[PDB]
Amino acid sequence: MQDEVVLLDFWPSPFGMRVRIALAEKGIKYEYKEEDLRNKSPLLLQMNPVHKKIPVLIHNGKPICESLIAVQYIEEVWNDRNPLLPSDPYQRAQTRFWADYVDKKIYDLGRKIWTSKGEEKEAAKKEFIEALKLLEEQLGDKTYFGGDNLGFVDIALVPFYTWFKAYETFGTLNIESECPKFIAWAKRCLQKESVAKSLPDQQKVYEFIMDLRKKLGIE
Amino acid sequence: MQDEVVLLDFWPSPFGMRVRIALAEKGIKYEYKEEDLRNKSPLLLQMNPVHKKIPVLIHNGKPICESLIAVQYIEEVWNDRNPLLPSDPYQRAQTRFWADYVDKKIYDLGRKIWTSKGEEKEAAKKEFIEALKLLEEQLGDKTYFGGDNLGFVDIALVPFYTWFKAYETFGTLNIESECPKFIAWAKRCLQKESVAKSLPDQQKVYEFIMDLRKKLGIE
Ligand SMILES: N[C@@H](CCC(=O)N[C@@H](CSCc1ccc([N+](=O)[O-])cc1)C(=O)NCC(=O)O)C(=O)O
Ligand SMILES: N[C@@H](CCC(=O)N[C@@H](CSCc1ccc([N+](=O)[O-])cc1)C(=O)NCC(=O)O)C(=O)O
Ligand SMILES: O=[N+](O)c1ccc(CS)cc1
Ligand SMILES: O=[N+](O)c1ccc(CS)cc1
Repeated sequence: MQDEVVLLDFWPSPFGMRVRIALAEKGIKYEYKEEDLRNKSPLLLQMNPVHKKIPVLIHNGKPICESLIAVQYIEEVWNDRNPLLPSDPYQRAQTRFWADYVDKKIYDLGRKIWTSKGEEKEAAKKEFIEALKLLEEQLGDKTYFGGDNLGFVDIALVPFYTWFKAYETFGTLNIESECPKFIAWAKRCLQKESVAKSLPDQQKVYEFIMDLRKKLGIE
Repeated sequence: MQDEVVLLDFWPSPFGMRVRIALAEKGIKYEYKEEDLRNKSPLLLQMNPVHKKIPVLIHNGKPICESLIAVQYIEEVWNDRNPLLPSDPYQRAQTRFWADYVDKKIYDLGRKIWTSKGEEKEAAKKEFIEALKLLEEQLGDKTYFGGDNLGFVDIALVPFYTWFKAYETFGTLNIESECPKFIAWAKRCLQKESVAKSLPDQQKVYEFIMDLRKKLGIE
């Protein structure tokens, strides 16, 4: 079939959700394959020998690893459909900067909130809230980080919203009171079909996180 | 140009070296401005308020932060001069993957060689050599990672060669004997004027590293 797209993923992975969103936004037919990360398939190990991680996008038999790299590949190949990145080089560089920011910070800071204790824990909490505020900043009055439509930064960032109940609980943090504009933005994203069908609810992820506390290192 | 191009950098920085090579490869005249990372300038804090890191490319007064993002911006803007990335989306995705790989581990694996001790040091060293081997294998038969011309992966990676005397010494490993294909590749790169003009000698970097032993956590 005259285009084959397969996604190796694991449902609560925020990195995998980015690729699910980009696929749905582009209206791309694909096959979703769930991995058990305790028992990774020989397919996964062949397709991502370097990192042995999901997500892996497999397009006509060829793998693209690293979620943001896969989203950019999607943008460049499915170029006759909803653009996810700006065409102006400087604007594209800023878009990349903020996706990178999320990609370097939010996952790792979130995990730190619950692997640390005492004053180090409070340091990480402070930094996480500061990160949300900087992003709220960058968003301003816009409907989405992409403007009037979902863009690369929305795709990079909105999956992390699904981990918020876990961050709030295990990291002892009132995100909603501190950052109502961030929350409002994420709920706007959830009004898009491409996002709504790609993301699990906060409650399901929260339960899964407790089920994986040892591997996650809580606390 | 006519175009104002300024690079805020620190001479032994491998990240800064990436941008230096890309500018030189495109034949772009630039002003180089050295930063003291112990006393970051108001200019630096203004241009990179988020990360407060070098390099920062300033093009006509506008900053582009993150070395790989700046290299891509240079490729996209100076698009009528020596291409640094492939035109094919899949090949571009692979170059991004391998640049990301370098950009992940090589700096951090290298440093871990000398921040750790005993049996954990031996692990870091093992993983580091393993990384170089994966890169030698990705290089395969080609003159450069970019083929017959320097490409994005060469730009991303070759700066780390300048830290090799430090890795070898402070990390107690014989890279030249274990990874001779890698070393042969780095020396080919150093024959290119754009690279030679941009990189300090291993000897100068080695001395600097000892001068910054406290800040770098050697060990
Ligand atoms: N940089 C990559 C990051 C992808 C990633 O972290 N993938 C994780 C799953 S989601 C993040 C995650 C990691 C670990 C747990 N856990 O329960 O331990 C849960 C979620 C993975 O495949 N890990 C393989 C492994 O851990 O061996 C990208 O952007 O694609
Ligand atoms: N992700 C960035 C990484 C850039 C980066 O790490 N820059 C370092 C300088 S080179 C890497 C480096 C880091 C630290 C030392 N040292 O001596 O301690 C030397 C070199 C920096 O500005 N650090 C700010 C700081 O240290 O406050 C990129 O790709 O541009
Ligand atoms: O919410 N989810 O975790 C989830 C959503 C959509 C798919 C594609 S079948 C897979 C998982
Ligand atoms: O080798 N170097 O460290 C180095 C080379 C070129 C410049 C631009 S003036 C600055 C530093």
